Amino acid sequence: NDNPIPKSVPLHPKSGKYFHNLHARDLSNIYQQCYKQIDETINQLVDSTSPSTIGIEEQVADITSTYKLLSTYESESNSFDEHIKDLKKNFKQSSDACPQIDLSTWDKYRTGELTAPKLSELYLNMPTPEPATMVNNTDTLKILKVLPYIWNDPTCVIPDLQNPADEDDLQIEGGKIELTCPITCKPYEAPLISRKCNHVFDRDGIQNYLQGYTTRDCPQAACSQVVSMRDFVRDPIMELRCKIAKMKESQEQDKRSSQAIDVL
Amino acid sequence: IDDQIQQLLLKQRHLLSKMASSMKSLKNCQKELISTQILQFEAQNMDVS
Repeated sequence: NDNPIPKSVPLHPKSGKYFHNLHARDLSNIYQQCYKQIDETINQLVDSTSPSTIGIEEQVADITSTYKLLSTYESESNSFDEHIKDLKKNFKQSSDACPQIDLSTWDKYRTGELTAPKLSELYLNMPTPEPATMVNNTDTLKILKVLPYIWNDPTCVIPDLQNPADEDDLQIEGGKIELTCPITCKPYEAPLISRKCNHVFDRDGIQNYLQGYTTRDCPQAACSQVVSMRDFVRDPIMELRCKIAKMKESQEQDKRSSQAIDVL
Repeated sequence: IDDQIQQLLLKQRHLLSKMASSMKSLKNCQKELISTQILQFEAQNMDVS
């Protein structure tokens, strides 16, 4: 009507060139660089704070909030790109469905009696991104959450699935997790744990037990299962505990020696 | 040394917050790039037709 400017027209092959050219610009490299940066910052912070200094809980909470915000950003960016591709597919299908303007179909579209899909309206009507079907649980997040307790004491039992207060009401009765293996009187240089056994092993003597037998029972108690080589994975918690224990024992030995010399 | 370490930790957490702020600002830039571009693409299709 009036000025012959139709609201929308069917897609053209020349316009199809640009439609295929249009894409959402990526953040995969940016996101992975950010993730690696925050992970290495957490790793540095693990031993960065002075052993006598206490109160890393607020910094841990702040870093947890930062990581959660980053993960939410990544999830909604994935939502962005999937929405973009779905919108492109819907628009191309609608354009293919609609006819082509040759003689007066353009006039009909201009008069408004005929309508064609418009990417602007579709992008205005696309649903807002939703952080659904996404879980903010990573190994870095887990170690970040559990590191304050390890800092407080090397032996801790954080899970509260059985009871929110502790493992059993107020008393854990969980014993201690020893850095030095009775089998191998040495710190765990290769901490390997099973998703089923949930026990950390040095693997130096475990390979000797697992050679010649396809599956062998877990030597530790409180469980009964057989595992192979490929069920073992690296557990950062174990060497985190080892490092904090060594650092604390070094600082306490230095303090006691210095005070004893000050006595003389 | 401990005071300097604490100051560096505070500085690095401040930079972490700053780069978190730059995050989703980069996403808003990405959205304002992809948006207002499809409208001009529609104008290009208008010209082509």
